[PDB]
Amino acid sequence: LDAACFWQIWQRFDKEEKGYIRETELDAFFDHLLAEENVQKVKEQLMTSGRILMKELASMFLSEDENFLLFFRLETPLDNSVEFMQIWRKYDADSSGFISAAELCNFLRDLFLHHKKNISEAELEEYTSTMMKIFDKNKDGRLDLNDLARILALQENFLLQFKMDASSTEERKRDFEKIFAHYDVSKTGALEGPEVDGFVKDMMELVQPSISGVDLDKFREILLRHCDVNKDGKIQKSELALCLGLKINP
Amino acid sequence: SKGEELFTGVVPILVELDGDVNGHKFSVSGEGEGDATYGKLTLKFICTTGKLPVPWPTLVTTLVQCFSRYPDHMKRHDFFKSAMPEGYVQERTIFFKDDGNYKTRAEVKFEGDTLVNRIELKGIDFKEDGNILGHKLEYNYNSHNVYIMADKQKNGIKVNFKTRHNIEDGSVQLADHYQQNTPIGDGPVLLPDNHYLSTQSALSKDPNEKRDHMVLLEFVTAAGTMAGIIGNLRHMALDMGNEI
Ligand SMILES: [Ca+2]
Ligand SMILES: [Ca+2]
Ligand SMILES: [Ca+2]
Ligand SMILES: [Ca+2]
Repeated sequence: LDAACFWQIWQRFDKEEKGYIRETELDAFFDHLLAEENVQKVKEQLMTSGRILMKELASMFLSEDENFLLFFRLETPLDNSVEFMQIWRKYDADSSGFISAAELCNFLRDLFLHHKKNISEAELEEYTSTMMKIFDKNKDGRLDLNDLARILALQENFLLQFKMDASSTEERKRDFEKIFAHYDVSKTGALEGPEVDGFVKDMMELVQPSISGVDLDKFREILLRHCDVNKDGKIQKSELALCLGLKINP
Repeated sequence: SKGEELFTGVVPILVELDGDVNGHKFSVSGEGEGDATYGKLTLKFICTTGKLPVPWPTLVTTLVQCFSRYPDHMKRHDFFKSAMPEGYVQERTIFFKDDGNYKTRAEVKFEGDTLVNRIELKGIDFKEDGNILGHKLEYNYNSHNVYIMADKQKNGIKVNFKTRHNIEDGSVQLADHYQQNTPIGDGPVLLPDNHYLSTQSALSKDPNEKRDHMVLLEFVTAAGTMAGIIGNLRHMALDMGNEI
């Protein structure tokens, strides 16, 4: 049992990636696993004494590195969608709109290093291969933007909290300023690079399913063509204010 | 506001008008019901004094904007309902291009469980062979916007709009409206930001009615105010998504 084989069994029960199975599904999960698994028996006993989280069962079957790969951000999530795109941009080094195995391997190498974990180059390729098996949904040999979001346990769309009422001039301004401060991580007065990316992603996702990395590139240029008044490729506060109908231009 | 609560289901309506246009006297009654939750109005009007000396379309606006549908994000701008139940006074001058003008005063309020609109209308300076006294307007009606602004001094609103009445030779008769609405009570009311009511009307007949009459159905919605910022975000997203 490698992590990929385990994941594949688990995904037959956790079909909606809830990250748990039901307790009823537990016995039949063990049956799939038993097709030395004798640790299985030990395992049942372990917490047989309403759901069953993946970390619980996985703690008992996968290696310590494999548990790290599967849960290293369910513990410590991202800052926000800007940090997410920063990672995406860094590792899609050819800007393909897709993360390849050679690219994913670099992500894992850097991740292990910075977590202060030593692993051999042969380990790194097994992990690369294992991670690809788990997260490459359409089995096309590449990871899409949402796949990396799932590896990173990307949290909820920040923009969903804002409400249709709250139309007051004061409310719109409070909400503009909160939105702008969120994406302007570097505090420059403008959205640049992944700050743009993160805002595009969150905005587009208000009205359509999770977008691909190729489409993020397309929507990013469409947004710039819409509101980039001085055409410098960054979105100054005043440009976004005007395009969101803010009454007094900052 | 507490007025909103009074418009939650179907509400009966009565209308009474007494008029005099260039000396011709008439009286009109109407009854029906309003359904603000769906912006809908259903009414039937009758001339109780015989033949209507003007065309029915010239009276539509005079013959209850409290039955407009204000979307949830615009409830703070609905003056009409906020003045209920005590009601409001509605005053207008209506100028028909190249012809006469009407001047009206009405009181709109709850009388028991019924919303009642009582009106007095006076028209002067009409040409006898014009489009109005000559009955040359078509029995139909166009869609318009009604622009509403607060009038903070009088603790009401001032309203302006233009209606277009099709004439039988294919041209158009304009009617220019100036409108003031003032609360009857001294309780406080909602003074809105600038906006409009988008209005659509359809005129028809009651198949069993022998008297001179008009059946009117109306659908009205408030609009034109800015929503929460999430609204501009969603709207921009949809637009960016096109063609791509
Ligand atoms: Ca790539
Ligand atoms: Ca794929
Ligand atoms: Ca910035
Ligand atoms: Ca710019």
